Amino acid sequence: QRIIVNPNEPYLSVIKKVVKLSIPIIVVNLLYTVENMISMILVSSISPSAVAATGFSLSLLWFIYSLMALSYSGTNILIAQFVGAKKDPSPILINGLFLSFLISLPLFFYGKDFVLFLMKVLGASETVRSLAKEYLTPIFWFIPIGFLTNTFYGAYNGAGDTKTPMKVAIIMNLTHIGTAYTLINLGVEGAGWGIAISEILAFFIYTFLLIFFKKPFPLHLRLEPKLLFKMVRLGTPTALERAITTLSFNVFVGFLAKFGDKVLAAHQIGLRIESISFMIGFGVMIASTTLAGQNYGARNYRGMVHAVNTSAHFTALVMSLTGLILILFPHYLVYPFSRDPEVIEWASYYLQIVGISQPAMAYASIYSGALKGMGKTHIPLFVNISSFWLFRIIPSYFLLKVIHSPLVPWGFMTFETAVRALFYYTVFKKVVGKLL
Amino acid sequence: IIVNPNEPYLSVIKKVVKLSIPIIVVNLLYTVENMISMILVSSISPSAVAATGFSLSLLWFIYSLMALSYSGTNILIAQFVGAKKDPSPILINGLFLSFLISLPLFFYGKDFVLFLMKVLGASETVRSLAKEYLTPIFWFIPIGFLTNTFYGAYNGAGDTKTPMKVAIIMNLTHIGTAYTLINGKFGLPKLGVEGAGWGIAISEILAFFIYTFLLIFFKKPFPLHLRLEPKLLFKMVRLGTPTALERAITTLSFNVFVGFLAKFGDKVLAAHQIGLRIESISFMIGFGVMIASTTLAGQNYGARNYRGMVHAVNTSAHFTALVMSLTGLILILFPHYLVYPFSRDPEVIEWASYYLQIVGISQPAMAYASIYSGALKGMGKTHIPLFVNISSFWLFRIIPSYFLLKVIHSPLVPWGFMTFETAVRALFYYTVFKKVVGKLL
Repeated sequence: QRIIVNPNEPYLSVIKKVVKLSIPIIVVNLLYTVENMISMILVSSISPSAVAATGFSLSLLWFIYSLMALSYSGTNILIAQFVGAKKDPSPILINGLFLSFLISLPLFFYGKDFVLFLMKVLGASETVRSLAKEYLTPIFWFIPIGFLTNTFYGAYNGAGDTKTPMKVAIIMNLTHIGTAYTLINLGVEGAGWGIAISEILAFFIYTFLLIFFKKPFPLHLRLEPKLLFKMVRLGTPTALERAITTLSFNVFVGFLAKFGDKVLAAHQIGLRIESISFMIGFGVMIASTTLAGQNYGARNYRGMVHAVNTSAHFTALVMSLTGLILILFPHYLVYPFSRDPEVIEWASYYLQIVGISQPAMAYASIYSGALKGMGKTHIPLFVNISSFWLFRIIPSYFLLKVIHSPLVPWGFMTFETAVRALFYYTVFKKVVGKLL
Repeated sequence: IIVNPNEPYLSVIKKVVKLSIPIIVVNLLYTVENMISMILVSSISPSAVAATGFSLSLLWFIYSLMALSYSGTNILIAQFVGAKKDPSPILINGLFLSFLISLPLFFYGKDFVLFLMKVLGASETVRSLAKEYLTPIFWFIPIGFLTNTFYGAYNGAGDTKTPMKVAIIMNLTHIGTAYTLINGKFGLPKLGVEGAGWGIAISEILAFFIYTFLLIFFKKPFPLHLRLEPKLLFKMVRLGTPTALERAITTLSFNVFVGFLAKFGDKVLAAHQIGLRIESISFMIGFGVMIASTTLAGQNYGARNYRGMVHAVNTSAHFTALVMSLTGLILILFPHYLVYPFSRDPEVIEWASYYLQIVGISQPAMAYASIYSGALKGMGKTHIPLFVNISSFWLFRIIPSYFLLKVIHSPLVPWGFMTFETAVRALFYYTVFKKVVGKLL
């Protein structure tokens, strides 16, 4: 019944309430890694052309799944503020559910023919097109169901119940792995039905315990169609932030593409080791959005700032240990990917450089999440994109023309995540000041 | 620039044409400048016309980022002028913000010829011709964003005459520079399609200098003032973010609507472009009254004079709708006369006539959309035109046309669902605006 943080809550009591929100969210994202990694093992069982049709379609789903951030943010942030304000959050759910159902319609029928038409700028023949169509025919069949499940995740996370979406995720992963492995060995369509069936089951779940059980709230009868204007206004900066950043990664990765085909491999190898250390900060970002959102809606700003200050220092300590393990044991972490010793050379240089900025990378997530919970979704859009260019790409684009070294993009990457962190603890200090 | 709530009808619409007509002249000159630019490029080869016309349609998509700096500058200056506050921090921040967003386009923005151009069916020479045409254009994109922000600063302050004077200078410079370089007038070498690009680039560097010269030596729309306040960057970005997404998604949304008419041969697609240009000349009117409404509603909203703000937009709505009643009637009564400059196949005249006879009925409602989309922009609700002009588009234009065309094949189905959608969209606005006005009082 709403997790408020009192302004003098002991440090120990605050953190033990952050991990109760973060750990279930982290498990959902850790299972997402296993769900996709096992999916790669199931598609690489027949022809290698099915591996190419999947990896290029999954990355094409990354740019496409940015529309989910529109309905997620509007649902997750407004529910958190309402629950904190001791208010009925019933209209926000089925307005976001209705909102997610609408934005998914342009991807219905029309979105299906957008990837096949796009598969003519890489050399994709009629065979790669036909195979990639089998995999995406059931996926694009049931997109509104995937958009409705994503709104239930935001509704659960906003209300403070992140355990139950983890339970459904544990069922969703086994269902996807179970359905795919069974139907794959009958065409690559089986892996596509695993996504479709794991989404209908999660939705059939997310529909059953609404009508029959708890859910974030006991539903009711919505009477407020004017709230989706604020859900669209809230979700718009978050949807653009995730989309523009993914476009900015390809530009930054392009800086390392000029260094042969070994630095690109070493960058991806460190990226996987970075991703394991990234599931934490993203989970603590969503947990901070819930905590800051409910305390903001409760008008308990004294404790809202105390909760985010406590979780900022603690996660910085956790990432400090994470940064220490990365710097101390670089070669140990690359052994599963240790093919060429020269690749290990750049991989060890990468992890040691980015390991310095792991604590700073925690302040960005804890403050972005806090600011998103306060309804300031435009701030992470402005902060994460401005700094990404005039502090990463722009300094690297000029210094690479003189000082040719692949650790120039990696050095400016660590330097910028530390400047972005010092940017957040300033806006937040400013927003809190006017808040008091 | 302040309308009293009991002000006579004439006294408010006089101030409307004072703002709208200079913007209309700006918009009409750009439409006439585009026609003249095609003729200079058509003097080379039809391959150069394809490389130019394809790059321009991409520039329509690319130049959506200008809405980020324009909305932040145009809207906040209008409110600051109404609120009797110094608008200098908004101009210096808009110029700085427009210069920042233009940087990613300055580097990798040019490299879309070997991507978006080459993929969508560009010949072996159309790609190479579009390269040297966009090389000078993308050399001074930051200057293009700086000029555009000055247009928002002028329109926000209520001085739309001076940007018209610069636009008249900008068009003759562009046409003069292109005509001189396309064929080497003064014994100069013929630069080809590159000259068409230098006309755009040189016209921007001159329009920027004229604006800059007026800023320093004539204490301009407002004297630029020392103390900066980089803080409103967030407010300007938050205000410009929905508008930039609106124009960008609309272009991708508009291409979905043309696909419906692509399944009816090349004569319906030709009559659609014919009916578009004829109606687009009537589009530049509503765009000027929209920008004028953003200024008028924006300034009166900043002065806290709400009852007068509602009286000005209602009067502007009921006047533009009368103009679009005359404009719409000319489309109904004289179709073949407007299509005659483009009338080639007698069946193309037949399809273009049914288009103008359908969209001409939705011209008054089209005026209510612009006058209300602009009124809400000036109030700061830039998210409302985003949700209205997109949700109404799919729910009442694309999807109804998608279903009815699967059972009845006729070009009058998406055209009829057009007019029907741009009338249940104007009614979408007047409701929101009436609800937002009530809570504002």
